[PDB]
Amino acid sequence: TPEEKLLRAIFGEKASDVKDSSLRVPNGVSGTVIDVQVFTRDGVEKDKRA
Amino acid sequence: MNKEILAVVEAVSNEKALPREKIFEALESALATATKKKYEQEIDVRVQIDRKSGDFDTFRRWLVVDEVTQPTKEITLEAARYEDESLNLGDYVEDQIESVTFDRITTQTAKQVIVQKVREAERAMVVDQFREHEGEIITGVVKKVNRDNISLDLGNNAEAVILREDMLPRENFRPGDRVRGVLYSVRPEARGAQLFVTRSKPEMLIELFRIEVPEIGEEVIEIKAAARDPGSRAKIAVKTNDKRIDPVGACVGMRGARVQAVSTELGGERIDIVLWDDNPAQFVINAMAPADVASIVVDEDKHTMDIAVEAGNLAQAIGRNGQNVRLASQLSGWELNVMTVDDLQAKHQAEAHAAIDTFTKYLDIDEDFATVLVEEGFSTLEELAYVPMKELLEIEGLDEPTVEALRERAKNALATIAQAQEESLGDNKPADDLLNLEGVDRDLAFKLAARGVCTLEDLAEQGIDDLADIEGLTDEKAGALIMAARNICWFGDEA
Repeated sequence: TPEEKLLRAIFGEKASDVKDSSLRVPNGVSGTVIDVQVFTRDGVEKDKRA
Repeated sequence: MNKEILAVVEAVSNEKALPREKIFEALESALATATKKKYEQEIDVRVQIDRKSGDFDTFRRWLVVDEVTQPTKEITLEAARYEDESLNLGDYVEDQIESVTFDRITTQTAKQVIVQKVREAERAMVVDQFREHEGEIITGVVKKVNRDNISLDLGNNAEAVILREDMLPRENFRPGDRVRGVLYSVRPEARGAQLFVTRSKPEMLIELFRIEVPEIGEEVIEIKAAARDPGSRAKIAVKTNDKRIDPVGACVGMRGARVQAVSTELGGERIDIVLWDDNPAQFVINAMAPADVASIVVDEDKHTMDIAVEAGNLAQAIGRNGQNVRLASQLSGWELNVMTVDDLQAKHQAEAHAAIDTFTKYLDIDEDFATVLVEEGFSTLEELAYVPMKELLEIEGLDEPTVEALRERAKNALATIAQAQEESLGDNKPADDLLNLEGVDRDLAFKLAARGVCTLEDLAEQGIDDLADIEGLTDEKAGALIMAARNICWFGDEA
C-alpha cells in the first residue's frame, strides 16, 4: 500500500510489519514477579537487561 | 532526508493532488503531532519537510499566552524581566526547534497519524476534483443503500450525497441501483467532499430535455422555459424561432422520446410536452398542454391573464392543486388563476360595475345614462385621460362632454378620490402603542388604521399568530406590537 511506502521510505521504520505475540498473563490470576532469567547462546549479543 | 521522501511524495496518482512540499507537510504535521504526544510536554510542534530532499526539520512554536503558568506551554515576558522581554507577552509565533525523533515504540501512533493524514489528503483531493466544478453535473450511479439518502459516485473517485428531496416521492434505491440527480451545492466533508444532490426544481429537466430536442440544440429554435416540479406538474417546452418548428414535438424528443427521459430520476413526474411561442395569445394557450386553446386575455400594465378552459380539462389546463400550474407559471410568461369555466363569464360582472357605481355622482351626471355607457362598453367609464380618443372618446353624441370624467381630476383630486387616504380623520387614528411600534417598516400603521382599534390594549391579550390571516403582517409579526406594548408597561420603572 502507499501508506507503507510513505512510512518506511521517510520515517525509516523498515521492519516494517507488526504482529503482537507478547506472553500474556494467564487469565483470572493476580500475582507478583520475584525472579527473572535470561538464557542466550553466543549467537546474538545480549541486551542491557541481560 | 535520504533522497527517498520525494519518491513517496510523488506517487503520483493521488499523492500529487497538493504540492510536493504541501503533500509532505500534510504528513509532517501528523508526524509532529505524534512526536509531541510521545514528547513529555504539550508544546506546539511545527515540523516542515523540504520537497527537495525530504529534510524533515522542526521549528516548534512557542504558543506564548498571557498565562503566568506552564512556561513551556506558553512563554512569558513580564515575569521574564531577566530576559529583557525580547518580544510581547503572548506571542504564539515559532520560537522553538527540535532535532529528530525515532519513536520506534510509537510506530502505532505514527501509523494512525499517517492514516489520518491520508484521509485528509483524500478529502482535499475529492474537494479539488468535485467542488471546483460544483460537484459533478452529470448522470451517475449510486452504490449505497441508506435511509432517505444516497451516495452517488462520479469521476475522480467523487462521492456526492443526495438530499432529502432528491429522489421522487416513491423513488427508492438499493446497492447497485442508480438514482440520477443534479448536484450543485458541493460542501466540504471529512474523507471526501460530500456534495448535496437534489432534484426538486425546474433545473432537473431544464437541460435534460434539450439532448433529445430536434430544434432547441440544432440552431433552429430557442428554449423559452421548462418547469419541473415533483409530482404536481412538469411541462417542457421549446420556443419556435418563427420557422414552423415543433414547440411540443421537439420538447418530447421524437414522439415521446424525452417524455420518459426526465420521468426516471428527475422527480418521477412525467414531463408533458407543452408548447412555447412569442405571440401574446399563444404564450399560455399552447403552453397549457394537454388541453385546448380557450383562453385569450392579457392585462395592460402587468403580465397577467385568466384561465378559462373546457369542463373536461379543468385539472389538465391549469389544475386546482397545481397539476398544470407550472405549465402556465414559467413556460407561459403570464399569470393566471386556476378556476372553472366561469372565469370567462363572471369576470365582466363586477369589474365593469366597480368603476361605474361609485362614479354615479362624481361625473356630474344622473344615474340613468351612467350605467348605459358601461353596458355598451364594459370598463370604459374609468381613466379617460391616459387613453386617446380612439379608445376612450370614439362614441358619438355627447363626445365633447365625455372628457368630464378625465378633467374632473385636474383640480378636484381631493374631492372624490380623497376617501382612499382619509380614513383617520375622526376614527381609527394612529396610536403610540401599535401604529408606531418598533420592529417593522414604515407601512406598519395600516393594521391599526384600518381595524378601528384605538389602542393596543384591546389586543394585548393575543399571542403571536392571532392575526396571521391578515395581509398586513406575517404569521409571527402580528403579535410583535402587542408584545412590545406589554413589555413597555410591565417593567416601565425607568423612563
